[PDB]
Amino acid sequence: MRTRSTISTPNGITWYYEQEGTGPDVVLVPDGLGECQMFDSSVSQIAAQGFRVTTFDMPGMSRSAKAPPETYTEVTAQKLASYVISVLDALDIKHATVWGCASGASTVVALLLGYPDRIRNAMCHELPTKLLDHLSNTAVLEDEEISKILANVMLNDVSGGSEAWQAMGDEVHARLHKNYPVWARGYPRTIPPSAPVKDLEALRGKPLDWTVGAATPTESFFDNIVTATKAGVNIGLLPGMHFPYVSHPDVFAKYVVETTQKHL
Amino acid sequence: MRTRSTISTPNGITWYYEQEGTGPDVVLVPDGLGECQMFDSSVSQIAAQGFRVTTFDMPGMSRSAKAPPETYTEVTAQKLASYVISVLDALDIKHATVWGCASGASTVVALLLGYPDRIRNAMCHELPTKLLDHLSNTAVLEDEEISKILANVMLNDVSGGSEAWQAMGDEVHARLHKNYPVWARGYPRTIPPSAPVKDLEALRGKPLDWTVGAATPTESFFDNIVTATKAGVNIGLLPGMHFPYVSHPDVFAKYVVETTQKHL
Ligand SMILES: C[C@H]1CCC[C@H](O)CCC/C=C/c2cc(O)cc(O)c2C(=O)O1
Ligand SMILES: C[C@H]1CCC[C@H](O)CCC/C=C/c2cc(O)cc(O)c2C(=O)O1
Repeated sequence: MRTRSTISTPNGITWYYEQEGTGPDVVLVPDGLGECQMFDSSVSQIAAQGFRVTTFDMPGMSRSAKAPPETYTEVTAQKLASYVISVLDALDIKHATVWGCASGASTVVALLLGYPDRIRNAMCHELPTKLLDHLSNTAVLEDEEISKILANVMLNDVSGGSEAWQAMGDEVHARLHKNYPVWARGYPRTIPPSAPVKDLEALRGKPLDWTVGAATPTESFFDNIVTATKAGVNIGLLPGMHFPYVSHPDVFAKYVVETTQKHL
Repeated sequence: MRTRSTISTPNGITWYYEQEGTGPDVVLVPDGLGECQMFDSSVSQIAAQGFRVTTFDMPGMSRSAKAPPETYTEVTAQKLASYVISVLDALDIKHATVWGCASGASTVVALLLGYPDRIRNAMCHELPTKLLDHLSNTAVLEDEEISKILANVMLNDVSGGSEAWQAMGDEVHARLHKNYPVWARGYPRTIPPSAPVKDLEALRGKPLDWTVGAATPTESFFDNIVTATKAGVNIGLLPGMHFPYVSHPDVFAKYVVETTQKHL
């Protein structure tokens, strides 16, 4: 039985969250678009090994839109990590395995470095380190135009699995539509300079497992592979591209349970 | 004026070779398909910055087909390296910068390690280190069936630049047609286990500059990035995928001259 509910933290945010299972805590942090329906299948799968899976829409996005604008403007890994630690406190999750991709990747590594006693271990996927003008220049377009462009970027380039993407259904895509603009204005300019990955030595030794999409063009996260390898951090691949939990749930959920298990 | 000619070495091979310019020697080693017409524009471009550019069809391929079958069966970075040293001796090129992609990549690093006094510096691009069953399974499969399949792999997947690929013209494609089978039977099984990169400490400090295609799926040479990074070897990207000298001559030639100049 999945809990589907809301909970409020004292930084102004009213979070939509979901939760399934009994066991050590695994937390699935969404990517930029902040939409936790993307995890729905994997939540059940991971929970059926013995875990309590929690996930949530991110502040300003989908059903967690009731939040103050500092929460979704000029966003940074550090800020997102603050927010995630606040919803974790509210749900009395003391010790969590965490996953996160893209801005979620940034967020979990910043969790891992900033709050070592709270994070059993962290899985980051395709952590953004470089600015990226095609994305960034959409911020100053009108809402709606942005939605047309970003919707299309997600669909054709970057799911790694376009059928699966579309199959999320009309509701989810209606929520994403409203999300694109807030993301375009809040994330692409400011997330990458915040990357907590410039201090190689702080990564060394940490319980961190880093991945990239197998199908993703080598240029997109070449830097993740260089950085991880210099820092001794475990790195490898998942199938697809930027959303392994949409395109390849079964392998995604396997990878999460299997990696969590290593750090118990 | 380009020299277009042949020369014979005492290991049975009659090489077709080309050469343009005066200066330090830069040698362009073809990829598996062994066909040096692919360099034609770059040969001129590199030569005009003051170098003597040599290139050649590889043994058993295109216009260097008069060669004994041990030169194109059960091929191997070490073998290919001896062959290229032999055509270098015949042409009295005493010191060369070398470039190579794919099996050429394997060949140039074996040159660099085996013959340090002959190699000013080496540029390797997408070095094969894994077996690869879709390729390998073509070996047992009719000369002309293999040419259909491999011609189509090259066209659609892996030029990185399909218009440029086709524009090489019918002549070169007729030569390639005959080449695909020889390659399929001689290269994919045996080149990768010969990869001279399993000794990281031999790479360290050497004048080696390694690249991968920006557009190439991350999985294809993820390992090249790990290895280079562990060995302190210079690594980065060129545009396109597996043939940057077909798809992006101007930036290829720029990369070759600029890199040669660093070691010059
Ligand atoms: C939403 C997700 C979309 C990935 C597909 C993107 O369209 C493909 C480009 C990858 C960019 C990811 C990204 C960059 C950035 O600076 C900040 C971000 O929050 C993200 C990110 O979360 O990208
Ligand atoms: C011919 C060239 C282009 C084919 C790229 C292929 O379409 C992409 C596969 C990349 C590796 C190719 C390759 C593997 C190998 O074991 C030996 C080789 O000589 C090659 C190689 O030369 O690939």
